[PDB]
Amino acid sequence: AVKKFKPYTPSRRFMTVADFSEITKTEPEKSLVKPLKKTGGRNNQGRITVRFRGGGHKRLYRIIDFKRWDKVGIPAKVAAIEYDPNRSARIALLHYVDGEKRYIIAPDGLQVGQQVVAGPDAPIQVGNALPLRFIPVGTVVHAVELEPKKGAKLARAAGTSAQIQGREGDYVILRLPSGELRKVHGECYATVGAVGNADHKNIVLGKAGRSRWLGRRPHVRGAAMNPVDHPHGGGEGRAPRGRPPASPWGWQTKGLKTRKRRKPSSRFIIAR
Amino acid sequence: MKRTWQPNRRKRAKTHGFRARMRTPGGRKVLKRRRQKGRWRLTPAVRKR
RNA sequence: CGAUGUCGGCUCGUCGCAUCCUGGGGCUGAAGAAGGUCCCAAGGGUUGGGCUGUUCGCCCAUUAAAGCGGCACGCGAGCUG
RNA sequence: GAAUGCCGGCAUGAGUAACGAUAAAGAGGGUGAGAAUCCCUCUCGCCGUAAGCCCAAGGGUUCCUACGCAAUGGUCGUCAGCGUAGGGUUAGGCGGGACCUAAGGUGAAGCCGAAAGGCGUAGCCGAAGGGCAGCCGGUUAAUAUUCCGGCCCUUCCCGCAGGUGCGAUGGGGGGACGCUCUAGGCUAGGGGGACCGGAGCCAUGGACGAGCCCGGCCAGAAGCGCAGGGUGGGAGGUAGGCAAAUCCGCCUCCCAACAAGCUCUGCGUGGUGGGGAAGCCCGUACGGGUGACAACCCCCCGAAGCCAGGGAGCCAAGAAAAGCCUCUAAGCACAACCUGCGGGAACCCGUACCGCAAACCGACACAGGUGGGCGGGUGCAAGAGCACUCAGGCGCGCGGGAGAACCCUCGCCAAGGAACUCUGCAAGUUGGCCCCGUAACUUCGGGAGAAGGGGUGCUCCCUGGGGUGAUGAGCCCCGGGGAGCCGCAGUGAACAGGCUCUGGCGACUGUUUACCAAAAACACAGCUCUCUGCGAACUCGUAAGAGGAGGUAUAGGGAGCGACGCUUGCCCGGUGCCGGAAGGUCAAGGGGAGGGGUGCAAGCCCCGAACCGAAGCCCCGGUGAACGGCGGCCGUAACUAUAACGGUCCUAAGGUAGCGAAAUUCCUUGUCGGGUAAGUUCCGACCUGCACGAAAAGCGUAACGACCGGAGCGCUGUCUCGGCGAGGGACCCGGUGAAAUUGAACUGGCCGUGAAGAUGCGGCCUACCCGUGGCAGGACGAAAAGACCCCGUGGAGCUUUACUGCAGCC
RNA sequence: GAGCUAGCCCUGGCCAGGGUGAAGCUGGGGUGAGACCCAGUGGAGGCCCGAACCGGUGGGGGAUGCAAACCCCUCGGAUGA
RNA sequence: UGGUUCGUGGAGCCAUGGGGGAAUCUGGGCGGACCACCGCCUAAGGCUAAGUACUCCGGGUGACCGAUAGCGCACCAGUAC
RNA sequence: AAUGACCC
RNA sequence: CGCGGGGUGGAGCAGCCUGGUAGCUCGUCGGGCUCAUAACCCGAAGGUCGUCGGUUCAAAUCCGGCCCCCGCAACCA
RNA sequence: CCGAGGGUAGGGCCCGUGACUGGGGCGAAGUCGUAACAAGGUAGCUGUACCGGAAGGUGCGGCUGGA
RNA sequence: GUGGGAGAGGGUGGUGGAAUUCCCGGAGUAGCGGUGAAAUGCGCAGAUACCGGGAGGAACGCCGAUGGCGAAGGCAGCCA
Ligand SMILES: NC[C@@H]1O[C@H](O[C@H]2[C@@H](O)[C@H](O[C@@H]3[C@@H](O)[C@H](N)C[C@H](N)[C@H]3O[C@H]3O[C@H](CO)[C@@H](O)[C@H](O)[C@H]3N)O[C@@H]2CO)[C@H](N)[C@@H](O)[C@@H]1O
Ligand SMILES: [Mg+2]
Ligand SMILES: [Mg+2]
Ligand SMILES: [Mg+2]
Ligand SMILES: [Mg+2]
Ligand SMILES: [Mg+2]
Ligand SMILES: [Mg+2]
Ligand SMILES: [Mg+2]
Ligand SMILES: [Mg+2]
Ligand SMILES: [Mg+2]
Ligand SMILES: [Mg+2]
Ligand SMILES: [Mg+2]
Ligand SMILES: [Mg+2]
Ligand SMILES: [Mg+2]
Ligand SMILES: [Mg+2]
Ligand SMILES: [Mg+2]
Ligand SMILES: [Mg+2]
Ligand SMILES: [Mg+2]
Ligand SMILES: [Mg+2]
Ligand SMILES: [Mg+2]
Ligand SMILES: [Mg+2]
Ligand SMILES: [Mg+2]
Ligand SMILES: [Mg+2]
Ligand SMILES: [Mg+2]
Ligand SMILES: [Mg+2]
Ligand SMILES: [Mg+2]
Ligand SMILES: [Mg+2]
Ligand SMILES: [Mg+2]
Ligand SMILES: [Mg+2]
Ligand SMILES: [Mg+2]
Ligand SMILES: [Mg+2]
Ligand SMILES: [Mg+2]
Ligand SMILES: [Mg+2]
Ligand SMILES: [Mg+2]
Ligand SMILES: [Mg+2]
Ligand SMILES: [Mg+2]
Ligand SMILES: [Mg+2]
Ligand SMILES: [Mg+2]
Ligand SMILES: [Mg+2]
Ligand SMILES: [Mg+2]
Ligand SMILES: [Mg+2]
Ligand SMILES: [Mg+2]
Ligand SMILES: [Mg+2]
Ligand SMILES: [Mg+2]
Ligand SMILES: [Mg+2]
Ligand SMILES: [Mg+2]
Ligand SMILES: [Mg+2]
Ligand SMILES: [Mg+2]
Ligand SMILES: [Mg+2]
Ligand SMILES: [Mg+2]
Ligand SMILES: [Mg+2]
Ligand SMILES: [Mg+2]
Ligand SMILES: [Mg+2]
Ligand SMILES: [Mg+2]
Ligand SMILES: [Mg+2]
Ligand SMILES: [Mg+2]
Ligand SMILES: [Mg+2]
Ligand SMILES: [Mg+2]
Ligand SMILES: [Mg+2]
Ligand SMILES: [Mg+2]
Ligand SMILES: [Mg+2]
Ligand SMILES: [Mg+2]
Ligand SMILES: [Mg+2]
Ligand SMILES: [Mg+2]
Ligand SMILES: [Mg+2]
Ligand SMILES: [Mg+2]
Ligand SMILES: [Mg+2]
Ligand SMILES: [Mg+2]
Ligand SMILES: [Mg+2]
Ligand SMILES: [Mg+2]
Ligand SMILES: [Mg+2]
Ligand SMILES: [Mg+2]
Ligand SMILES: [Mg+2]
Ligand SMILES: [Mg+2]
Ligand SMILES: [Mg+2]
Ligand SMILES: [Mg+2]
Ligand SMILES: [Mg+2]
Ligand SMILES: [Mg+2]
Ligand SMILES: [Mg+2]
Ligand SMILES: [Mg+2]
Ligand SMILES: [Mg+2]
Ligand SMILES: [Mg+2]
Ligand SMILES: [Mg+2]
Ligand SMILES: [Mg+2]
Ligand SMILES: [Mg+2]
Ligand SMILES: [Mg+2]
Ligand SMILES: [Mg+2]
Ligand SMILES: [Mg+2]
Ligand SMILES: [Mg+2]
Ligand SMILES: [Mg+2]
Ligand SMILES: [Mg+2]
Ligand SMILES: [Mg+2]
Ligand SMILES: [Mg+2]
Ligand SMILES: [Mg+2]
Ligand SMILES: [Mg+2]
Ligand SMILES: [Mg+2]
Ligand SMILES: [Mg+2]
Ligand SMILES: [Mg+2]
Ligand SMILES: [Mg+2]
Ligand SMILES: [Mg+2]
Ligand SMILES: [Mg+2]
Ligand SMILES: [Mg+2]
Ligand SMILES: [Mg+2]
Ligand SMILES: [Mg+2]
Ligand SMILES: [Mg+2]
Ligand SMILES: [Mg+2]
Ligand SMILES: [Mg+2]
Ligand SMILES: [Mg+2]
Ligand SMILES: [Mg+2]
Ligand SMILES: [Mg+2]
Ligand SMILES: [Mg+2]
Ligand SMILES: [Mg+2]
Ligand SMILES: [Mg+2]
Ligand SMILES: [Mg+2]
Ligand SMILES: [Mg+2]
Ligand SMILES: [Mg+2]
Ligand SMILES: [Mg+2]
Ligand SMILES: [Mg+2]
Ligand SMILES: [Mg+2]
Ligand SMILES: [Mg+2]
Ligand SMILES: [Mg+2]
Ligand SMILES: [Mg+2]
Ligand SMILES: [Mg+2]
Ligand SMILES: [Mg+2]
Ligand SMILES: [Mg+2]
Ligand SMILES: [Mg+2]
Ligand SMILES: [Mg+2]
Ligand SMILES: [Mg+2]
Ligand SMILES: [Mg+2]
Ligand SMILES: [Mg+2]
Ligand SMILES: [Mg+2]
Ligand SMILES: [Mg+2]
Ligand SMILES: [Mg+2]
Ligand SMILES: [Mg+2]
Ligand SMILES: [Mg+2]
Ligand SMILES: [Mg+2]
Ligand SMILES: [Mg+2]
Ligand SMILES: [Mg+2]
Ligand SMILES: [Mg+2]
Ligand SMILES: [Mg+2]
Ligand SMILES: [Mg+2]
Ligand SMILES: [Mg+2]
Ligand SMILES: [Mg+2]
Ligand SMILES: [Mg+2]
Repeated sequence: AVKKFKPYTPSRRFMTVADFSEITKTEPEKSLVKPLKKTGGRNNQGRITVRFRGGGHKRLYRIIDFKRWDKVGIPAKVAAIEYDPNRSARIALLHYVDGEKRYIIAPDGLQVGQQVVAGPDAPIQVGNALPLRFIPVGTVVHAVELEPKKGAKLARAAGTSAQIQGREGDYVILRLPSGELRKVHGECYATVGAVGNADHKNIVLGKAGRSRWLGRRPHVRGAAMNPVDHPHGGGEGRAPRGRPPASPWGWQTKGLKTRKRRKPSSRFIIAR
Repeated sequence: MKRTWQPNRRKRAKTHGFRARMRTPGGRKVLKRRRQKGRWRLTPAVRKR
């Protein structure tokens, strides 16, 4: 839906906030299962190695369930859907009959009170997790494992999915959010449905501060700098570059493919 | 204005203390040099309890 | 070049005369009045504004006239910038 | 004898500048060898959201007392933060440690690295965070939540007494959390009182009066009362909580739905204890006595604090561990644990004084810098603002006269009102509140405090709401109406927008050259390109490892552009990148036709042609929000002028839209029109654009701006054009007393001359010896071994299709 | 050597008093149901005025200074990047 | 690749990171590419006095200093600052 | 695979 | 003032560097197609190569001096 | 008290004029092309959109006022 | 009102085949495209033509009419 504001201030005239109506009466989270201390820090042991990180709201990590094959066969009741500061998506709090409480990343269409479960069994319904094999060709799916028993790694961003395209002996072909065509092992779990919160892309930050709230420090142009700092630094009053556009570290930034050629992963990929 | 000396007993101790110098080869040599020199004070005297 | 601060303005001046005005004079194609033009003469005078950093210049309203030039393109241990 | 030489000593400027905020002083009396400067008293002035008080940091003896003044103090010094000596810092409850965990550090296992060393789950360390039992008074010259008094607590250990399955570093629960706005009831704190207590006081015209003045509090266990916080009770089933569990979790039934009940805080009250003014008298540097058997009561205002884990809303989604409760395991159930009650035990370190400052950071008793808490009263709409002022603390460690110039800070001014100047720079005008009243334009929010106005004091009368109170008096908040008084003037002082029109740039709040640039630069939401399938790309590291990310294409890196509106044309020839299992070239290696050296030979050893050989390059393509680029010359219409039209050369393609003498226009003050009396600026146009142009974006845009340009009104010392007054210096007297500079000096003008600008040489002219206040023209005056310029086979930063390497990638 | 300065990490603190009045809620109105429109409440915002506090805009002083960045007047921000 | 006078040189010897990879006296290395002859040595384990270097320290001597010299310090100096 | 000066 | 590129029939361009021959397109002229004009078709004409000088057997071409034309440069002060 | 009017301040409507600029009407024999009327030599006309000296072309849908 | 009838009337969800294009494998050569005629273009780096597999979007042939439905604009594979 997206919340919109009137221009009672500049920067309030474009600003735009998510709709939280799917956030069920459960705004503060769940101890026990999560949260952990989350360790803010824009850099490695010592030095900054990703520029322009820092500031922005304190967070608690929700330790979510990315391998659903523990509770094969054990169903769970979806108890709530809550805000997760550390991902684009929303998260489902679910209660297993087992007693155990996990969070699943919350797919589009998930309703509270719903039944959900994981395993070879598993009715093909939104919320359920299955090894890729038993899932019908052509159904859209998410939180897909890359290699079996290694955890969900594909399609967890808000409003993303992959579609099952066909099969090939032990592998089923996937079409990933990027549009790539991937052979992913049959035995990999993946949960049916799309991610949801799909209006995430429609949000307009609206002002500088908002950027900072999310811990995004000001990014400065190479043009703004000096020859010591950047290939684009200097010279006089503005300058068009004077070389093929580059990163600060000298590599070209328009076109230069960067995936290493001889990756053994290659023989499992069929697209862009 | 604000000058450059902003005394702190803990800082002076953690920074220039006998135990800091002892911790690394760089520092151990400092004690060696100061000893051979005949320095009355190997490290700065940080006070208080 | 072990430093002579460099435009313009301002402030204060002072000097040259190849005189802008005033005083004296010759010639005039000088009727008179007003001019032209040369010579004598610097004692005093030589306005206020619009534009531009401007010097200069062009305008506006005047004036007896709105002189030219030197003084480290006079003058920053005097000011401005 | 010179090196702007090195070290030291003493000169010159010079009794000169200064003596560190313009808050301010005067006198009388003491002490003393010596008083503007020390003590005391009286008067005056200054601070008072401090210039007062309480903590933290830092400092470390500066605290208190006695004796002292050589030095230290910008003067003096009998004084001191100074010299000499002596004294002073008392804790189970305050803070820190025999408690916990944060970032981070360290680090067993483990990983890595020529060595040194780098990492690293556990653990350990790490605190203004969590945990934790003290309040009110009295005493010292100097310490007290520490000593003492009163009242109140907490831990251990040993006993008895009564309970129960007790029992872990292990399970769960809890601890436990954002921002903004907030209700109810309280406390802190403050105002009023005809009420209560009190020494006293009638002045100078009047008042012996609900007269003036002073004070009417503090703590306090149990128990109560008032607020408020926490929380459901049962019974079964159970596969989860990494062994167990009665615990938690999930499910299913019953009873509550409530704070009803348990509790747990806060506030009142409480046995009791403590304090208790002015004034008056004293002898202290200061405190003492009395006032007192002090009284210790009623209203009102009232928090930002408390009840606290209260409530509502919002998006950016808000530490951990221990203590604590509960569950059980090994064990043990003569142990053990819980509750009550006795007795006993309760260590280590800090405690002085300064602490917005003369004791901390600034070489100084330096006008600068320094985190937290309290910060009273009156008014002005409010307030921590402003004026005065409690408490308290100061008059800033040189003074006395004088009343020139000139300077600083300040006040006023005839007439004129920007004529000043690069510029209204500066300075004035404006100014709070209430009420009228407000345009273009606009993104419908705005522009707006538009502009422009009027009201503002005090008195008396009438009258409307609330709050606390019983529905009432009072006390306290907001209003309305009518008469009336005074002055030049009523936010009568102090605090408190000058306004408008129109361009440029940037959308906007923000950021920046600490110490000459706050901007039109940077950032910014948003737009596009491109890389990246996840052991991601990328960054750091030799590696291990880590960041990215406990993320996963709506995500992450790189690039440019930079809200938004309308748009962003053409060229892929060159360069870059992307795509091409053909082809050409292509190194080590494979291959050996063939040849060479030695041997009597077997042999041993050398070169070495075909041919098989990667990436890279060549070649074939694509690709512009990739690096980039986007022409010339002649002719032509029935007045001239001009050229819709045409020819021709060249390119990879020849600039579209929209702008345009512009932050861009050389010629140039282009040419018309506008503002002016007059306008190289400004605005509107024209287009001959030296040399605009579409994401190094193009043309626009409401709002925004300590940005930059032009205009007008208002107002003025900016000016014509100055004048006067004020205080701080300047000046004279007493005390203290520098500096750069300095070859030596007995240091005049003119015209000359001289290395070409002479006090010093020539000729003349002038001129008695020496100071004080002033002005700066000269001493090519001081200051800095010129910044600019060249020089040096001097040096650095930076760039690239300069050379040559290296990392990195292939 | 990060006790100055730049950034980030952990844990705390601070921001008087006034304005303006977004959403939402509630009531009324409109419709077949709506959209929407009026009140009232509510209290949003890199919103406004203004102390602390953080700055450093213009001018003047200071220039062997009080100060190797100071002082006066004036000005920007002040719930947020 | 390093070492040696040896910088790729006709480049051996000695050491070694990578690849291949023997022999036990009729076995192996060397005598400067290489081959023949003639010789010299016995690799792939280790220890081993003395002659040699140094002067914190003690002594001796000086065509060495004599307090701006001589050590930074003749003096309570790696102190004060 | 273009064009047909003016008025009548 | 400096630099380096340029003047060829009526128009626009080649031809030069490796000296001897001046060629392309348009236009002009004559004829044809058409009722006529243009388009189209067939034939033809047309160039002191800016001037001055000589180098050569011979100069559009090579070399000097001037003259117009175009483009660049004019910086540190 | 009110009050003609004068003054100051800001709006509303209307008239005139303005460098320059936009298209329009009209004016016997100037320029360029051929769009339409015959299947006008690409059926035309149409709304919209883009492009072009100019008529105009093209895309998309539509109409018979064409076969 | 009761009881019936035809229909491409509308909205939502799902689904079928023919064909075009692109990708992959096979087999296969010297030209294919295109027009008034050509050229641009694609193709010896393996094109066009043919077979097998896959991806994907769009529009529904025959039925079909000079037909039906709707207020017009307009409505056409099938299913609910
Ligand atoms: N004529 C009215 C409107 O304007 C235009 O028409 C105007 C012009 O286009 C037209 O110009 C024509 C030209 O088209 C035609 N081919 C040649 C003719 N000589 C010109 O003629 C014009 O100029 C001449 C002299 O100058 C005048 O005398 C004559 O009256 C006038 N019509 O002249 C008209 C002025 O009267 C539109 N084409 C027309 O269709 C439109 O309706
Ligand atoms: Mg690191
Ligand atoms: Mg480290
Ligand atoms: Mg940027
Ligand atoms: Mg820069
Ligand atoms: Mg670089
Ligand atoms: Mg430039
Ligand atoms: Mg360029
Ligand atoms: Mg550049
Ligand atoms: Mg010089
Ligand atoms: Mg000199
Ligand atoms: Mg000098
Ligand atoms: Mg004369
Ligand atoms: Mg005469
Ligand atoms: Mg004169
Ligand atoms: Mg001017
Ligand atoms: Mg003169
Ligand atoms: Mg001159
Ligand atoms: Mg001059
Ligand atoms: Mg001069
Ligand atoms: Mg200047
Ligand atoms: Mg000498
Ligand atoms: Mg000396
Ligand atoms: Mg003197
Ligand atoms: Mg003097
Ligand atoms: Mg003096
Ligand atoms: Mg003083
Ligand atoms: Mg006062
Ligand atoms: Mg002492
Ligand atoms: Mg003392
Ligand atoms: Mg004494
Ligand atoms: Mg003294
Ligand atoms: Mg003392
Ligand atoms: Mg500890
Ligand atoms: Mg370590
Ligand atoms: Mg610990
Ligand atoms: Mg604590
Ligand atoms: Mg304690
Ligand atoms: Mg004390
Ligand atoms: Mg006690
Ligand atoms: Mg138990
Ligand atoms: Mg626990
Ligand atoms: Mg009397
Ligand atoms: Mg009272
Ligand atoms: Mg268990
Ligand atoms: Mg009480
Ligand atoms: Mg008493
Ligand atoms: Mg709450
Ligand atoms: Mg622990
Ligand atoms: Mg102990
Ligand atoms: Mg103490
Ligand atoms: Mg104390
Ligand atoms: Mg303070
Ligand atoms: Mg001070
Ligand atoms: Mg000090
Ligand atoms: Mg002092
Ligand atoms: Mg402060
Ligand atoms: Mg207060
Ligand atoms: Mg008040
Ligand atoms: Mg006020
Ligand atoms: Mg004040
Ligand atoms: Mg005046
Ligand atoms: Mg006057
Ligand atoms: Mg006036
Ligand atoms: Mg003027
Ligand atoms: Mg003037
Ligand atoms: Mg101006
Ligand atoms: Mg001003
Ligand atoms: Mg302006
Ligand atoms: Mg503006
Ligand atoms: Mg800006
Ligand atoms: Mg700053
Ligand atoms: Mg600066
Ligand atoms: Mg600014
Ligand atoms: Mg500045
Ligand atoms: Mg944009
Ligand atoms: Mg990692
Ligand atoms: Mg992570
Ligand atoms: Mg990005
Ligand atoms: Mg930019
Ligand atoms: Mg473009
Ligand atoms: Mg190109
Ligand atoms: Mg290219
Ligand atoms: Mg190409
Ligand atoms: Mg390539
Ligand atoms: Mg080879
Ligand atoms: Mg070989
Ligand atoms: Mg190759
Ligand atoms: Mg122009
Ligand atoms: Mg003009
Ligand atoms: Mg004019
Ligand atoms: Mg203009
Ligand atoms: Mg230009
Ligand atoms: Mg530009
Ligand atoms: Mg561009
Ligand atoms: Mg821009
Ligand atoms: Mg700003
Ligand atoms: Mg600004
Ligand atoms: Mg004056
Ligand atoms: Mg005066
Ligand atoms: Mg005075
Ligand atoms: Mg004196
Ligand atoms: Mg003399
Ligand atoms: Mg001379
Ligand atoms: Mg002499
Ligand atoms: Mg002389
Ligand atoms: Mg004198
Ligand atoms: Mg002088
Ligand atoms: Mg002077
Ligand atoms: Mg001088
Ligand atoms: Mg020099
Ligand atoms: Mg050289
Ligand atoms: Mg720091
Ligand atoms: Mg509302
Ligand atoms: Mg604000
Ligand atoms: Mg403010
Ligand atoms: Mg405060
Ligand atoms: Mg100044
Ligand atoms: Mg301010
Ligand atoms: Mg070698
Ligand atoms: Mg070597
Ligand atoms: Mg060599
Ligand atoms: Mg080896
Ligand atoms: Mg060997
Ligand atoms: Mg060998
Ligand atoms: Mg040998
Ligand atoms: Mg030999
Ligand atoms: Mg040998
Ligand atoms: Mg051996
Ligand atoms: Mg001697
Ligand atoms: Mg010595
Ligand atoms: Mg001696
Ligand atoms: Mg010495
Ligand atoms: Mg024609
Ligand atoms: Mg006629
Ligand atoms: Mg002919
Ligand atoms: Mg220069
Ligand atoms: Mg008009
Ligand atoms: Mg036609
Ligand atoms: Mg047609
Ligand atoms: Mg047509
Ligand atoms: Mg059309
Ligand atoms: Mg077209
Ligand atoms: Mg194929």
